[PDB]
Amino acid sequence: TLNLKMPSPSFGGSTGGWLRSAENEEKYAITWISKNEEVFEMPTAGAALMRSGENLLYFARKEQCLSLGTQLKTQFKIDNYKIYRVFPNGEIQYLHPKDGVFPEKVNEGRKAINTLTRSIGKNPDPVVVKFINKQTFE
Amino acid sequence: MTASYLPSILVPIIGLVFPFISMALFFIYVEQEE
Amino acid sequence: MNKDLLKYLSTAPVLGVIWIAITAAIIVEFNRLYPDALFFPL
Amino acid sequence: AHNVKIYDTCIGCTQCVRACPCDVLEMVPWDGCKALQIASAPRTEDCVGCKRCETACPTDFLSIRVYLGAETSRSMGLAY
Amino acid sequence: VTKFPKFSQALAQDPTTRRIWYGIATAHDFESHDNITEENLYQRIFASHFGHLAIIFLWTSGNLFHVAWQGNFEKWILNPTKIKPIAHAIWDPHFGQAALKAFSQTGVDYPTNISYSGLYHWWYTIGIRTNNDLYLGALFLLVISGLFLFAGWLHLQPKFKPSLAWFKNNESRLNHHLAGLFGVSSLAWAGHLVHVAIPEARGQHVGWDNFLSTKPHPAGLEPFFKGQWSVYADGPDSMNHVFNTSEGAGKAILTFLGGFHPQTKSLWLTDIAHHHLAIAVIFIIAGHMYRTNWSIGHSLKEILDAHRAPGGRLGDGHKGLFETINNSLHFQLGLALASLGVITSLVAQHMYAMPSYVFIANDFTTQAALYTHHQYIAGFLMVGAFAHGAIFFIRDYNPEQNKNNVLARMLEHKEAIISHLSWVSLFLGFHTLGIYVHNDVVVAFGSPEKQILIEPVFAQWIQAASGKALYGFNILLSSSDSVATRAGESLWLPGWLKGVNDTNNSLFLDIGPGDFLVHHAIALGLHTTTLILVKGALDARGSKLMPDKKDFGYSFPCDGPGRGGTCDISAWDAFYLAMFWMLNTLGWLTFYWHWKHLTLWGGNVNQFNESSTYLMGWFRDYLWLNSSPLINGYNPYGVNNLSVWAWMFLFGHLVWATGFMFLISWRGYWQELIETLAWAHERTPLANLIKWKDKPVALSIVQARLVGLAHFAVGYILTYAPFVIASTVGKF
Amino acid sequence: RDFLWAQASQVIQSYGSSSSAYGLMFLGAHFVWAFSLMFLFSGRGYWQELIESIVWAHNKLKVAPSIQPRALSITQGRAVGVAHYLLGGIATTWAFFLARIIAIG
Amino acid sequence: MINDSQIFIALILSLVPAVLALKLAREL
Amino acid sequence: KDTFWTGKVPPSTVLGIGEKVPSAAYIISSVVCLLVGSYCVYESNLLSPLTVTTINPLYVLGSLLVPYSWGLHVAGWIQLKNGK
Amino acid sequence: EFNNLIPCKESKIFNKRLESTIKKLENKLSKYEVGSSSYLAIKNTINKTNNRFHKYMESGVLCGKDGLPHLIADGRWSHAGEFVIPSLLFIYISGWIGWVGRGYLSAIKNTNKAIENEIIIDVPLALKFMSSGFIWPLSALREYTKGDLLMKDSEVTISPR
Ligand code: CLA
Ligand code: CLA
Ligand code: CLA
Ligand code: CLA
Ligand code: CLA
Ligand SMILES: CC1=C(/C=C/C(C)=C/C=C/C(C)=C/C=C/C=C(C)/C=C/C=C(C)/C=C/C2=C(C)CCCC2(C)C)C(C)(C)CCC1
Ligand SMILES: CC1=C(/C=C/C(C)=C/C=C/C(C)=C/C=C/C=C(C)/C=C/C=C(C)/C=C/C2=C(C)CCCC2(C)C)C(C)(C)CCC1
Ligand SMILES: COC1=C(OC)C(=O)C(C/C=C(\C)CC/C=C(\C)CC/C=C(\C)CCC=C(C)C)=C(C)C1=O
Repeated sequence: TLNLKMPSPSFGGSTGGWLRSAENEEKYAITWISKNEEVFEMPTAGAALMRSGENLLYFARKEQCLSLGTQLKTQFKIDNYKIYRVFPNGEIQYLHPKDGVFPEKVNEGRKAINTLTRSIGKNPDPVVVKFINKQTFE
Repeated sequence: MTASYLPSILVPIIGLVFPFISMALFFIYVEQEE
Repeated sequence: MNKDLLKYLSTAPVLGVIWIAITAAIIVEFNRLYPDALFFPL
Repeated sequence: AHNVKIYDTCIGCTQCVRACPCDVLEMVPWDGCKALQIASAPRTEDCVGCKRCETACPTDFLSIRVYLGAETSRSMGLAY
Repeated sequence: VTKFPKFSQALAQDPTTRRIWYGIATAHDFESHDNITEENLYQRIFASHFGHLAIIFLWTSGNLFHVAWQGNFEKWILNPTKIKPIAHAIWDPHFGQAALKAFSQTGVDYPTNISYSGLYHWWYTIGIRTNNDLYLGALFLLVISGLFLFAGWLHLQPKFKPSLAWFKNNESRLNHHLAGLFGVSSLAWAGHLVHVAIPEARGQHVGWDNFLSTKPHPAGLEPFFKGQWSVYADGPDSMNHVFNTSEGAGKAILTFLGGFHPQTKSLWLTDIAHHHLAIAVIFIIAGHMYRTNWSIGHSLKEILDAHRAPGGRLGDGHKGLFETINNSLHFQLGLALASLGVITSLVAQHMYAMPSYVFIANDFTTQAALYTHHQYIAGFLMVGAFAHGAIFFIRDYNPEQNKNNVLARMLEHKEAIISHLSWVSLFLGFHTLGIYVHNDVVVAFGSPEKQILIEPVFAQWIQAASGKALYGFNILLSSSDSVATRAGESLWLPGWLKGVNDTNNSLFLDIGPGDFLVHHAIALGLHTTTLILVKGALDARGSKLMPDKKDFGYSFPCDGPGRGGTCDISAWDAFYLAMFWMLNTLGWLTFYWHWKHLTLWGGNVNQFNESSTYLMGWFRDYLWLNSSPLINGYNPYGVNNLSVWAWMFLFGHLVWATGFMFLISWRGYWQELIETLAWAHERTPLANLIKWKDKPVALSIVQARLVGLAHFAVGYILTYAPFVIASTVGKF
Repeated sequence: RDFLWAQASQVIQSYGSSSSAYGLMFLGAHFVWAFSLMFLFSGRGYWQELIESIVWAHNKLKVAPSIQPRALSITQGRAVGVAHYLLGGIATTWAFFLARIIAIG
Repeated sequence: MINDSQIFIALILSLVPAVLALKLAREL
Repeated sequence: KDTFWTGKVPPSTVLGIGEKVPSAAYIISSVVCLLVGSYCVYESNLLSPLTVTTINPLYVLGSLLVPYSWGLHVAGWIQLKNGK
Repeated sequence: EFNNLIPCKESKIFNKRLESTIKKLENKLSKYEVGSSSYLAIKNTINKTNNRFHKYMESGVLCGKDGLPHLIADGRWSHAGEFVIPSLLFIYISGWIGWVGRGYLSAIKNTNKAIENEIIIDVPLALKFMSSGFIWPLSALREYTKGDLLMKDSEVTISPR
């Protein structure tokens, strides 16, 4: 579960943050644990102060969360971050890391989606799928 | 009524009425959710 | 003559410029001494 | 959504997964290559179509391919 | 989901403004629509064709109606070389009194536009004499429009939708189009000329009222059925015939005089009638070639399969092509566009040299307008032909079913083709630009005698072969003793040779070194435009940089910045680049045509002959010199009738330059800017009451290229059209 | 009309005089400007493909370089474009201005 | 030359393609 | 009928209605058609110029034997090499 | 033939061009003092101009009605100097440049410095090839018949079709 009452980094605010679409379509949350108070760069621009302990931020896009995640990992060696999608109705999907392990590391249990049992040069010609719903890359 | 009146009647309609009705109809069409 | 200097004089732009300058000079000098050759005289 | 496909010339290097800024891709077990893993695209609803994955892929021709398709708010990268 | 466009769910679900744009832009690409079948496709195309024909007939109706109602046709025919023909009336409440006066100088008491379309000249030639003639014409074409419209509707009704088999009956369609659409139409036109145009030219009224009782020739059809056809040639119009009068008039209805009527400076009407009768026979015979319902005739498939050179240099020859072509509307459309593109150019070339319409050779502005119009249309058609050729290769080409035929072997040596086109373009470019620059430098430093001036002797020799005496080549028709000269001496040669050797017409203009250089410029343009389009088509399916390109379709932005970067890699992008070259080439050739004529008409051919061999001559003596009347259409001292052209000229420059914004600045810059505007709208009080339904986004990568090209092309035409018109009106 | 067309009379009538260099530079600068548009309006995907066919002909005749030909980078295309646009544009005005002011001033 | 009567006949007749265009447009 | 063929000689069926006609018939008729056709062209156009009052329909018809003779000699060769 | 042209020595327009050109130069000459550097410069231009016009007059080059030399490039030998002979000269030189350049490229490919020797020329090696260009036509012809000029189509890379 997320925990909506988790505290946030210290930040004076900006105009780069989320707009109406975050309220009535979807927004994203990233949480992490830091050992110490530390300044980091907001993906919406500006310096913010990481609390020691738990940290919660909301963003409009998944890419903003992951961008921050990459910064946490690279600059601060924090790899305990979690990303969630938050709907207006209150529902919460956990997104990343999906199964506990980062996607770049092989993990048993995962199943191949969107793989093909051929090389790219063995796709059929467009004319063959003319007047049917198939694609050449299906 | 004579024919020399026709430009003064028609040009305002083809230029200031027909287009704006067409624009309005197209606008309603493209925003319909159905 | 110093081998490193000679290697530098062998680089594409240096040889490029020298060779084009000599070629250009030859054409200039032909036209300075035999001007206005619209055709081969025969 | 954009279509992302992984072809069987994959050598399981992981570079596409590392390149992806939207977490569309992941490595799954496989027998087909020495690395014993293949790239997978389980979350293409989050794919923005940036093609950083293809830039990262070392094989010739590519083993990952992005076919740009039906646009959504997600795919267009809108924060409004 | 927002319903529009109903033909594409992918677009309909897009939450941004892109949905609307792409909806509009893909509405006519029927093959791409959701759940299209091959049969529905052909049916929808057929109905769309009826709609298009109706539009053509309504347009013609409108031209007739406006001239009948607001024109001066009846006054114009009394003095065609002096009076200006009226296109239509102006009603514009933005006009001030000074502009009303400036546009009211054409005899009549109301502001008008002058016509440069040549309609008056055409209509007068073909026998029209009154506004009632024009009006009934307009009424007739209204009815024909409605008929086609109805046929469009009818052929979408369940029990009248034609089958796919009907649409692929090639042999029947060819028989009917050759014999009927071409042949009989040509025969009927010869009928019009004999019964109406030719009598009216000799001062005799023939109309619907009296045509059943009025014989085209006193002898009637007696000589026709007795095979005494030479009777119809006896007694041509004399050289002193005054058009639209009996003075000097003949009785002949069919002739082979050659050359021009001295008064009207146009082809003899009796020659034109005979032309149409002769080709009608050939077309009707040609349309009995193909097998329909009676076993005689040829199968197109059988002809194609058999045409393989036995020495094997063409591989399997034309095997498989029948199916390839029969299953591809893009192949067919490409053939149609290419063929029509060639023919439209031929019309432009032949109508300036051999005019058919009375007094049109005197109407300089019309002549210039008509040449430029048709060459630009031809340019567009040629680019479209190649665009559809590329689309064919992606969508319809099946390698398996074309193995080792002439089409497959084009792809097999595509690098040879492309690399040779590259060579010939570079070769022409380096040397043509080089000679022009040699000439500019040497003239600039005060030595025009140092110029490289090549006589176009091959073209002069071809002129001499058709009987131009000027050069003294003494070849074929320019030699008295030739078998060629002897053979035609009792038929068309007297009339033809007179026209050729007359210096006061456009039939084989004198040509010199100036004409040499600009022809090589034109050749550069044809080769380079072709390079871009051919590279487009032959690489449409794939390249080393993108081996699987056919999987992405005709048009797509790029394949991203990897592998070095792939901007403009699609076959659509080749079309886009070729358009710039097509416009350039058309610029060069129309500049050429116009300057050559300005100096001919002005009686200073020497100006062209001396100035045209260096580029400052074009810049100074053509562009700068002839701009003066145009740019003074309005000024601080007042307005004249060129005011509208002056304004349009600037409009063209503005539209062209706006195009550069879309072509130079690319999408990402704009998307970031629009984000800040979305931010401001939502945070502004009062304003933020109002909410968009479609999320605003910057135009797509391909959309920007298209919008940029559209502005560039529209601006190109709207700049040149006023110049070409006002330049000529201003001078003469 | 009263600025560009009227004041260009000096530069445009300079051939055969001591101001002829400005006439030449004026045309030359128009050329460089127009040439810039080839770079600004196109993209390297087209050019890299064209180079592939040309490379084929060199390989056929055993005269292909070991330093493999590439189209300019996307960024270089832009840099070349703006540099020719500015040079052409500015040198046009230079020639226009000097020819005019030296004649009348 | 051309009367008011002739211009009105044209306008009335132009309703035929107008109506038919509407029908074709809808059917497409 | 599939009219595709390989090698150096087409297979007689390309001649349509004339597929059973012997080689000699084609070969002799081709010479006759060429000579008569050439004569018609000569008489019409070359022996004195053509005039409006000296157009013989037979010579016009006869001139079509020149292109016809071409076809006849191709058919003749096809039959010759097929054995017919 | 070429009835629209005339020899430049018979041309009145061509002669008037000389007169008018000189007349302009002599007006320019009158603005300077005899013996001054400016004066001598203008005199040199006058002499050079006279030499040019007289050279063309004595050549038998044809003149148009503009009174300017027009060149004939159809192949006839009476105008060989106008295009054919320049053409042979160009082909001989350009073929040399191409042939020696092709020879150098191939030589360095058979070394470890195949790339280095493209940006830093092996000048001795280059001069050896450049010195050998004078019989490039025969070299090229023999190389062609030996089957050493061209690669086979199957040995050169191509894209999908
Ligand atoms: C008989 C002629 C003909 C026919 C039937 C077709 C049919 C087709 N073309 Mg082809 N084409 C043609 C000629 C033709 N074309 C010509 C002459 C060219 C060269 C220009 C092309 C170049 C071409 C390209 C490059 C492409 C097509 C495509 C298509 C397909 C539909 C695209 C569409 O939805 O259009 C909708 C078009 C628009 C919305 C554009 C609007 C009109 C333009 C921009 C002009 C704007 C003028 C402006 C309003 C005037 C300003 C006035 C000023 C005073 C203010 C359709 C199969 C496309 C396709 O999808 O195939 C796969 C495609 O990509 N065509
Ligand atoms: C004036 C504008 C201009 C010029 C000169 C060019 C020139 C060229 N185009 Mg480009 N093009 C243009 C505008 C222009 N284009 C525009 C607006 C577009 C739309 C984007 C294109 C799109 C385009 C495409 C898609 C293609 C071309 C191709 C070509 C080449 C055609 C063949 C040729 O003429 O070779 C002769 C070469 C020239 C005339 C170039 C200039 C040579 C100069 C003057 C030599 C100077 C040397 C001298 C010593 C000075 C050195 C300077 C110093 C600083 C070092 C040629 C290089 C085609 C090609 O590459 O074919 C092989 C090709 O496929 N063009
Ligand atoms: C003539 C060429 C042309 C024109 C008209 C434009 C216009 C514009 N550019 Mg663009 N630009 C151009 C060339 C051009 N550019 C080129 C070649 C490049 C490549 C370097 C760019 C690159 C570029 C960038 C990077 C930017 C601009 C921006 C702008 C906008 C500036 C703000 C503004 O003036 O709004 C007012 C609009 C005008 C003055 C345009 C004309 C207005 C007319 C005369 C009045 C309205 C007429 C009337 C309502 C018409 C109704 C008719 C209709 C009902 C039928 C403006 C829309 C900037 C921007 O967006 O600013 C916010 C911006 O950042 N341009
Ligand atoms: C080197 C050139 C060449 C060669 C070697 C061939 C060889 C062949 N052609 Mg091809 N052909 C060619 C060029 C060539 N063709 C060209 C340029 C065209 C026009 C585009 C054709 C059109 C063509 C057609 C339509 C057919 C062939 C066929 C053939 C094959 C049988 C020939 C035959 O039956 O003769 C015997 C032919 C005759 C005895 C007839 C004489 C020729 C005509 C009729 C003369 C024209 C007269 C006039 C205009 C029409 C009558 C008017 C009036 C009296 C009504 C043979 C393999 C046939 C085939 O492929 O079978 C499946 C076939 O049906 N050819
Ligand atoms: C030895 C060098 C060499 C040779 C033998 C060739 C030969 C050829 N080139 Mg290539 N080319 C070269 C260098 C060379 N090229 C270079 C450096 C470039 C980059 C500018 C090109 C760019 C190029 C293009 C774009 C095209 C060709 C084409 C061709 C073919 C037709 C002729 C032509 O169009 O040339 C035109 C080439 C130029 C104008 C470029 C200038 C050539 C320079 C001056 C030669 C450099 C010599 C080198 C520095 C000498 C060093 C030797 C020394 C160390 C011993 C022909 C196979 C064409 C083709 O494919 O036809 C089928 C074609 O479209 N070439
Ligand atoms: C009743 C009456 C009247 C009235 C009148 C009026 C009012 C008129 C009007 C008129 C009008 C108002 C007209 C109009 C017209 C129009 C038209 C004729 C149009 C057409 C169109 C088209 C042709 C189109 C087509 C299309 C398109 C473009 C798109 C889609 C597709 C299609 C193809 C469908 C009066 C009083 C006289 C009296 C008597 C009676
Ligand atoms: C890519 C492609 C395409 C397209 C293409 C195109 C676009 C093309 C074009 C083309 C063209 C555009 C061509 C043209 C041509 C022409 C010609 C071939 C001509 C000829 C001529 C002649 C033969 C002549 C003769 C004569 C006479 C008759 C008389 C006088 C003298 C003379 C000699 C002139 C298609 C669709 C197929 C599909 C596939 C792919
Ligand atoms: C999107 O815009 C474009 C590209 O991609 C971004 C391009 O790539 C090109 C093509 C231009 C290229 C590849 C650069 C041309 C460079 C030259 C002339 C080659 C340099 C060669 C030498 C130094 C050797 C010659 C030797 C001597 C003369 C001594 C163009 C036109 C373009 O519009």
